[PDB]
Amino acid sequence: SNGRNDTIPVLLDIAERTGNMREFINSPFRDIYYRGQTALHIAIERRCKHYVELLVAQGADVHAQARGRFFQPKDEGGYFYFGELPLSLAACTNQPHIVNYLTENPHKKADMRRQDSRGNTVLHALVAIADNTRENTKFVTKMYDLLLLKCARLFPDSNLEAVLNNDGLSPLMMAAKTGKIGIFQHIIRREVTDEDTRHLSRKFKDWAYGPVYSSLYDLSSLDTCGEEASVLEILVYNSKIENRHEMLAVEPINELLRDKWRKFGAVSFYINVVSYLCAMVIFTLTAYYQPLEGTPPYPYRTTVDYLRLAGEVITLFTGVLFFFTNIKDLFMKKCPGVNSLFIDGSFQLLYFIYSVLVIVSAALYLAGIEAYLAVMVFALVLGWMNALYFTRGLKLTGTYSIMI
Amino acid sequence: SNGRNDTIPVLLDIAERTGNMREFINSPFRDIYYRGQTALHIAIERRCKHYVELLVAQGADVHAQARGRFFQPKDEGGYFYFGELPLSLAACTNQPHIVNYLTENPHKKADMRRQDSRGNTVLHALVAIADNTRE
Amino acid sequence: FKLTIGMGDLEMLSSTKYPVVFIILLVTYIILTFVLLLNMLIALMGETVGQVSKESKHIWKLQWATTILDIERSFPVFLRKAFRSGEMVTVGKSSDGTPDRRWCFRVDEVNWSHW
Amino acid sequence: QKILFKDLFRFLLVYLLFMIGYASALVSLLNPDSETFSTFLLDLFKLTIGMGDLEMLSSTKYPVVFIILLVTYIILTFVLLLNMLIALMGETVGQVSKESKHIWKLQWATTI
Ligand SMILES: Cc1nc(C)c(-c2csc(Nc3ccc(C(=O)N4[C@@H]5CC[C@H]4CN(c4ncc(C(F)(F)F)cn4)C5)cn3)n2)s1
Repeated sequence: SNGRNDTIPVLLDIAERTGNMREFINSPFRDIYYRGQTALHIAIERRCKHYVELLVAQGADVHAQARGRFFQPKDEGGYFYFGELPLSLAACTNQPHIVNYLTENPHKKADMRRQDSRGNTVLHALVAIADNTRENTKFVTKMYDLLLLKCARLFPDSNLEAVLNNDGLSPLMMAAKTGKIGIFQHIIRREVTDEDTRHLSRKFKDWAYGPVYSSLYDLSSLDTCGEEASVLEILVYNSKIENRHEMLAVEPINELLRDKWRKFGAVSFYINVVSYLCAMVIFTLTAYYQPLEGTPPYPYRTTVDYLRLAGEVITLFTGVLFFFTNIKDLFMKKCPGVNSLFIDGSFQLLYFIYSVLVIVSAALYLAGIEAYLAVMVFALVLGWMNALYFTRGLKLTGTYSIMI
Repeated sequence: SNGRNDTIPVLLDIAERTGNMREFINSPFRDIYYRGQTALHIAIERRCKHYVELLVAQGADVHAQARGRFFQPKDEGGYFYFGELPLSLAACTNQPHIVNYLTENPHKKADMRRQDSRGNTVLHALVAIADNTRE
Repeated sequence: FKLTIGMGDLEMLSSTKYPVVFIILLVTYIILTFVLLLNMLIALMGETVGQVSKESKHIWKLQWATTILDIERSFPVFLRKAFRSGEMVTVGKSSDGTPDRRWCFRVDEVNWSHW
Repeated sequence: QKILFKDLFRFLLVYLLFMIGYASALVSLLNPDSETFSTFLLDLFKLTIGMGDLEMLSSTKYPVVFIILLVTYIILTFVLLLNMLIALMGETVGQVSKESKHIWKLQWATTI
């Protein structure tokens, strides 16, 4: 009633005279639909600071995990996932005063580095509840910064962001692959002007000379060369379809990609082009010079036969290389479906068909005498329509191939 | 520190006691990446009118040309081209008061018609730094 | 199919009775074939280009980025370490006074507004 | 002039790539040899126009696969034509509809 139920203090007094005060404070719900939730969670959700203060005074467990089926992510049959922890719940409903009291009280302090059943810390939960709307991000970023700075001041030895959940993620990577641009950009571009804990910033100002400001970003986790699950690979591959295009446009991501291009990316793609064309013209020459009289394998005695054998073996080597690369690619990442097949999946599908055609052509060449020409010619047919793969380098030809 | 370094007058006094005050004021950088820049350029760029006043009074070369590789147009491997001149530098960072002081002071006035190595006058440099943005 | 292309024989058209319905149905056949071609063309010229305006640019960006990342991944660890973007800038003293020594990345901007 | 030079290079390159690939494959599989290559090459464009011969279509075995491949060749030629149409139409609306007046003005000024 109007935020105050006067019978609670007297009820707690009766309980403490009875001798089960601690047993009474934290009584968890037992139904499968509300398991784990205690009175502390209800007090925090009700946004009643006085009641949670009075409830934790006598020994309320500030680490009781509300892991019921109601407190699950919306994708797992639930309504509200706040992080399965009283402090995570307080930080996930925009109650800075409740967080300040829980983290700093004489009675019992709940450390912000604690992880729930899922392994998500307070920052992970705050990322999980974050939305792309302006108003939600407005306080999500504020609470994230507040919690990180408070943990740094309390525990200068470690960084709260560096903890990994049971999925191996971090708040930055979790926001990257979940699709929360609002907190992703804030985490990437955050800067701590305060000198006490300036080390946990990812954007410094190197130097300035008049109207020329040089700000240097941090790529300690954006590019690690296959060592710490770089955010770039996660964003390009594992992120959701809708937000990926505009979340790949953050200030140090586009510059990093263009630098990789101009460094090794720009001409590695071109070499690939010339090698593919050379191998393909070798394929065509081997195709045209195959004799139509005789059952394979043929007798190789002349220099023309030696050249034909060299072309055949180089074709088989290229085909098996393409097959191995496609197999490794399909093993590394799960098979995509709609909204991701048109990115590349169709193209390595055609290249897989090409490798299969080359392999089956070799199998027939081993024993069969007939239909070798047909299957090899059809492989060549599929080959020169796969030259449309190397059109992304040019602005227009990429689309020219995409619509085809 | 907070726009004021108290050691400058003491250093200048020591220099004028030891007899290399003029040598000490205009000390050009020797590296390829910052050649020509003098203390006057740093004072102007820092937006400290008091120090540019207190530095030019003793005979700072108000025509020293900062023609290093850093002070080159962005098309020739550089970050900031301001006209290679203290007056051009003051005019290219929106400092009307420092321009007024440099053009009108009892000690040594830099004429606005002076041209740098490229021949660009103050107006040419001000055109060069201009962008199409409204501000 | 031969009549679909256009080259055909009139003798077989009326060889097996019922010529009027044959002619009408074959004419509607060609009309429907033309309508199906137009059914491709309408979505090809207008709606496909409507997607090309923005979604094609986005898919180009993804297609180029994924090739860059695959090219990087195929390289061994030490080669990628040699071809590592960004400088090796030290930031400042740590809690114990040690330098940060963090692989940062410098981007330059020009701002005439704030002084 | 964009049609005749600017994109004609790309269109011709793609067309010649597809044509050389398909013609080389077809001639390579067929058996009777330089003259036969040219004869079948010109027969390829003859069938492309539409006037062709049935006897030489199934001249050397494998009837179904050559029928399918020739159908695909005709389909891809039509697809290249329609890709030319689609590239001309819509993609450059935002460019042409605004830049036509500008390029008129530049050409008229430089003529003066
Ligand atoms: C869509 C795709 N999926 C896969 C699996 C793809 C794939 C993986 S590897 C590959 N094909 C390769 C492999 C390796 C090399 C190779 O030896 N190199 C690369 C990088 C260093 C060295 C020399 N080079 C280069 N050196 C300096 C500059 C400077 F001037 F900028 F400094 C520019 N370039 C290019 C070339 N090509 N293709 S692609």
